[PDB]
Amino acid sequence: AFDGTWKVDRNENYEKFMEKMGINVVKRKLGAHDNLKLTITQEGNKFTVKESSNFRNIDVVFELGVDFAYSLADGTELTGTWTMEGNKLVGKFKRVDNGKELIAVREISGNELIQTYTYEGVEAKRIFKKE
Repeated sequence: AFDGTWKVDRNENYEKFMEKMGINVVKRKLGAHDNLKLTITQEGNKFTVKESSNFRNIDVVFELGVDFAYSLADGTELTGTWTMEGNKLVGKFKRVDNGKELIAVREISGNELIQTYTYEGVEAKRIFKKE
């Protein structure tokens, strides 16, 4: 049950991961303070994620297993899929610039939604709290 609003609580190795991605210092710095919140709606295999931050306010729509295009809030463009792996949502992306692969994972640990990002042997964790 991914359903509902998840507000960021704590971050793990996040600026290091942003540094890895080639992201600008002030943009990393503000990205560390982003006040991110996800309001997730499942409508079958069609997922809508209202993504809300200090940078932006976006509705992300995606259907499980079908490639979509996503832009980071920094403008990094990515293309890829989210599949469900039992209890997880596993995103497999690739930048449109370099074509380097980005791996995302979404788990609900009780009342925690844990988001893990992996790029170039660098892993970052962002922990959200159920509102």
